[PDB]
Amino acid sequence: ALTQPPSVSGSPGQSVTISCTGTSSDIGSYNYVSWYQQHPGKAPKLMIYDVTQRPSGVSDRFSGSKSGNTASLTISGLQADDEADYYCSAYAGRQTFYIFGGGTRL
Amino acid sequence: ALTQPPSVSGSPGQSVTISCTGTSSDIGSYNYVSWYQQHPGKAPKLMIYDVTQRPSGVSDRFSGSKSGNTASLTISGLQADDEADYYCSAYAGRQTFYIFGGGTRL
Amino acid sequence: ALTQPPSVSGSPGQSVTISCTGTSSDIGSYNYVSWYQQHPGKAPKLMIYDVTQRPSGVSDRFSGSKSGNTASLTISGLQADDEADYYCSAYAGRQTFYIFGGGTRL
Amino acid sequence: EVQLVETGGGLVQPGGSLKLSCRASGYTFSSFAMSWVRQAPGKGLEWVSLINDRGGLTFYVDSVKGRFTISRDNSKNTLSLQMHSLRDGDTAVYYCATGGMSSALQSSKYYFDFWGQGALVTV
Amino acid sequence: EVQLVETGGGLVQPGGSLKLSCRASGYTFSSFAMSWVRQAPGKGLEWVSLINDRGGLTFYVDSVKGRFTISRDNSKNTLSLQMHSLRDGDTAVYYCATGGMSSALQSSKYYFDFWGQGALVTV
Amino acid sequence: EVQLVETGGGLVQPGGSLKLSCRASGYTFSSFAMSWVRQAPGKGLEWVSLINDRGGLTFYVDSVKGRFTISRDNSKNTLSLQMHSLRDGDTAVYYCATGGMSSALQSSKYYFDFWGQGALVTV
Amino acid sequence: GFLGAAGSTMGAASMTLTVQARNLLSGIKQLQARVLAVEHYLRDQQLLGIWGCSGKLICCTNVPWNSSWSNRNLSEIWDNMTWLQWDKEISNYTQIIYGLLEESQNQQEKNEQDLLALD
Amino acid sequence: GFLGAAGSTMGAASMTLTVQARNLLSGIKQLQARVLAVEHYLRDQQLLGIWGCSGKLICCTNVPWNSSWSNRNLSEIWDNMTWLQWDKEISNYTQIIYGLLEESQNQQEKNEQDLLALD
Amino acid sequence: GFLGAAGSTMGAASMTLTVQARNLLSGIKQLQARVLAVEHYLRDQQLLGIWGCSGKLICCTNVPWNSSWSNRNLSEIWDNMTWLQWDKEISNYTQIIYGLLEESQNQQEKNEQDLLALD
Ligand SMILES: *[C@@H]1O[C@H](CO)[C@@H](O)[C@H](O)[C@H]1NC(C)=O
Ligand SMILES: *[C@@H]1O[C@H](CO)[C@@H](O)[C@H](O)[C@H]1NC(C)=O
Ligand SMILES: *[C@@H]1O[C@H](CO)[C@@H](O)[C@H](O)[C@H]1NC(C)=O
Ligand SMILES: *[C@@H]1O[C@H](CO)[C@@H](O)[C@H](O)[C@H]1NC(C)=O
Ligand SMILES: *[C@@H]1O[C@H](CO)[C@@H](O)[C@H](O)[C@H]1NC(C)=O
Ligand SMILES: *[C@@H]1O[C@H](CO)[C@@H](O)[C@H](O)[C@H]1NC(C)=O
Repeated sequence: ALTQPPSVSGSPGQSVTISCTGTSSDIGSYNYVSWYQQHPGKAPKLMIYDVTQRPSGVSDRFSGSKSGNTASLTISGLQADDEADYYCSAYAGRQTFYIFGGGTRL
Repeated sequence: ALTQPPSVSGSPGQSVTISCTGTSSDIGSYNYVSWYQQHPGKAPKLMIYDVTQRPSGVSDRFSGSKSGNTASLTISGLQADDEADYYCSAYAGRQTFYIFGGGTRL
Repeated sequence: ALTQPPSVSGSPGQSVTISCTGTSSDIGSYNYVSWYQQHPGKAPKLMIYDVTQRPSGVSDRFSGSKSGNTASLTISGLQADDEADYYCSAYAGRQTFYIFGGGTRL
Repeated sequence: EVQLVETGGGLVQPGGSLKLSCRASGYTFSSFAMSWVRQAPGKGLEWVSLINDRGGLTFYVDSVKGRFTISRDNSKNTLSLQMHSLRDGDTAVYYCATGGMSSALQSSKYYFDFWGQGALVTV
Repeated sequence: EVQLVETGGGLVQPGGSLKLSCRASGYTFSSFAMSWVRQAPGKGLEWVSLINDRGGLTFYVDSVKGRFTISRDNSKNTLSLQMHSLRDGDTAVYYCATGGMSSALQSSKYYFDFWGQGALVTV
Repeated sequence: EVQLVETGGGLVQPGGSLKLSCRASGYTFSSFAMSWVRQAPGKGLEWVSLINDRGGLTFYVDSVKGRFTISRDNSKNTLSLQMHSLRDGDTAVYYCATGGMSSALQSSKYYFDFWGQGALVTV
Repeated sequence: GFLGAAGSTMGAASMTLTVQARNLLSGIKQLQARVLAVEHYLRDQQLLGIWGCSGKLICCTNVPWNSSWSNRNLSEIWDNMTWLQWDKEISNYTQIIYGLLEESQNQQEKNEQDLLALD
Repeated sequence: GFLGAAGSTMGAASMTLTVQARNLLSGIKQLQARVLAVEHYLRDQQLLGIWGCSGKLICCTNVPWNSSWSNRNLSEIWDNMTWLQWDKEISNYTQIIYGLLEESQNQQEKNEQDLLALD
Repeated sequence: GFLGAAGSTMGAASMTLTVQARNLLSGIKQLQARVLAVEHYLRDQQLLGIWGCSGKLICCTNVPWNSSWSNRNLSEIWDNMTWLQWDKEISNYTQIIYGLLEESQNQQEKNEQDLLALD
């Protein structure tokens, strides 16, 4: 699994970052680390695909980045409407396809 | 190894069943579970080959079957002359060829 | 790793043998067991290559041999000038290339 | 823009089996790879299986590799998953998702583009 | 209908070696695959090795894979097994058996059709 | 007859990186395979990596397989090793050596023919 | 010997395939005959290539036997029949088998392409 | 149908390669025409062999795309373009690509030879 | 250059095999000459196919060197000799080597067939 903080918080309007830490074979070697936003009782929605890309329909508040073996999702302009459990998902290779981290409650 | 009861018994003329339990990669996936009859001090003789077949010279008292991941040998018409240690043998694959169970004393 | 005695000694002029013990996949299967002579503070020098060969410039005092899964270096004519930490190195295969033993202090 | 809806049963006994099925609408089913992802009631979600767009290639997570079968039908626009030996560790809500792979001539993905709402399977 | 007879030695020291040999009669030796199966004095029997009918292909159980060599001679109608580093865990009666494989153009077996009486090897 | 000289840095922090380089003289660099061998300050020496004479093929010891990159330049007559995530278990003197492999058309080696004096890398 | 195994059973006959393979290739009318022999050789090699068998004499495939083409036992086909009798029996289904082999190889090549695309 | 996919996009057209592959091979002037057709077929098969593609219709390689040859998106090339337009675009760089493919295969064969030398 | 390495040692000469491979293929008498050139090319490709080398220029095999054919050191053969001198030395044993290569490939194909039969 990937390592994520169990809980992140901040004031409305604050820039909030969620870290996703993996090993050299997960985040480092492969630049395919996506982020999903899951509201309680609902299926997750895709927020970030690739290291820096956003699917159409997702606002620019969600900005992805990667450094070394650690990926990060920055949510600017924090609002109550965007509070959800966030997950990172990394491509691990051909033998193991995807590794998900624990959810971060925001 | 495959799982077999350490000991099975019954009255003469009774139908006696010997179970052979393996995993999904042994009995389930491959329908090549044979049974051997070994008398003390002697080499084993083949009783059942394939799930349901009998070599020529072996009487119809020995009836094989398979369900799920468990194979079974039914010996109808039990007689003292047929008391022996019974073994099951399953084909496991190309990396591991054969897996034998423990002997069942009858 | 390969097994070597931690320390070997003898009088000047004595024939001194250093054993190198490995498994069947290291010394047994592959007849490529070399020996190196390392003086304190310096890089190792090659003494023996292959089971029985000496690089040019190395005197005939250093005689290699192999029996079963155990390799041996015999140093005849022991002199203070040849005291060094000795190592054996075996070719292990394509998945693992070289295995070194512990140094023997002479 | 699209719809993906899970169909399946509920409680099963250990050692049994259950077939799940998803119907897709609003996109060309045969143009995208499909995956199954599951979330245990008290845990985060994890990948279960991946099938290519044509359906010839299948991949599984090791914890289910010897029991689960993933299959798709591009004429019906449906995805099926046949699960066997449901263990207590396999209790979860199972979501179908569009994405996770591309057939060599398409831009890469390695992400799950569209999600259904999830079938809840218990043991 | 057939005869298969084991020849071999008895007690050896740990770390040594011993060659076993079986002679076949009553069937075409070159038409069947041969295997070795062993039974420890107080345990059940287990598979040790398999050789094809031609002899080009050999397979071993992991516990002996790095020591045992299986070879057959279709002109002599004999099967040989050369064992090295006989360990205490290798003490057993070793039986030759006809079956266990078929050379692609014959009906499948995956069973041991004929058995000898067994050579007893101790350490 | 030949010269091989290590160049490199000293103390680094855990999680960082360091590139080491060796220059060769007195022999044709492009005709021999090159390896890196390391010795911890209180232990014996062990093999770290191997590169072929052309440089297309590289091999590593498992303990460094996911971090170290070995590269050679036959026009400059130099060997480079780029190390990442230097751990405390990776502190050692790193020696360049000529030998360890041959490109199929040359007599076999499987030994390290020539050695440098070693770069000391600490964490 | 060339075609020496023609009257031999399929099993034993399959051991001499290189003899015929080597013999197949080894005025204006004669030149036409040589060109035609080359064209026939290449048609057979191209067909093997299409099936993914370009470098083998005995090539295993992923096409299942229907059993309607011939329901004989494997031992009957390989130990009792010759290749001529077998060809006489299968010629009615040969084009069906070839079509299935071509489709199977096309599917295999697409599947390998997709596996190679995964990074 | 032979060349039926000629006006179809590259993606869909790549699914019918065996139709053209089979059709390529299937007086003194006519005999010369047949010999020339055979020579052209063999030149293409030899070229595939040099690249290590002797048994495949879709052959993956280790030569990276420069992007200067064509900087179109992968979806534009495979979903919007036909093979004729693509060939018109790449013909200026075809000899460069072929040279790179030959060099890459020579390097691969030497690397496999060295890996096989390791005991 | 075509045959530029002919006077070069075997080691260095083995790096230019594609130059000759490409050059080998690239009135009634001239047409006969072209047909003969094609037949010779195909005989060499068929022979490589029989040995399991249909797609390679440098093909490794399972036939051991007897050392009676030539007992020179490997460095002497590859670093000091040219390919012409080597061919002059081995021509007396070339048919023996070819026969061994054919037998080895037949055994390998049967062994692969049996390994594929195991389920
Ligand atoms: C012809 O049939 C006989 C029948 O026993 C057989 O022995 C013989 O080998 C056959 N001929 C050939 C060339 O196989
Ligand atoms: C076998 O052939 C018959 C007649 O062509 C066809 O109906 C049947 O589906 C075929 N079966 C298989 C498994 O190809
Ligand atoms: C020609 O273009 C149309 C455009 O929609 C397409 O539907 C049709 O399939 C094309 N023809 C072929 C042979 O693909
Ligand atoms: C691409 O082509 C240009 C022009 O030939 C060349 O300068 C450049 O180095 C090439 N790049 C690659 C990666 O081959
Ligand atoms: C001819 O021999 C000389 C001897 O040193 C060598 O340098 C030269 O490269 C050789 N010619 C070729 C084409 O290799
Ligand atoms: C080498 O050739 C000689 C003469 O043909 C033969 O007697 C010998 O057995 C051969 N050795 C091998 C290993 O092929």
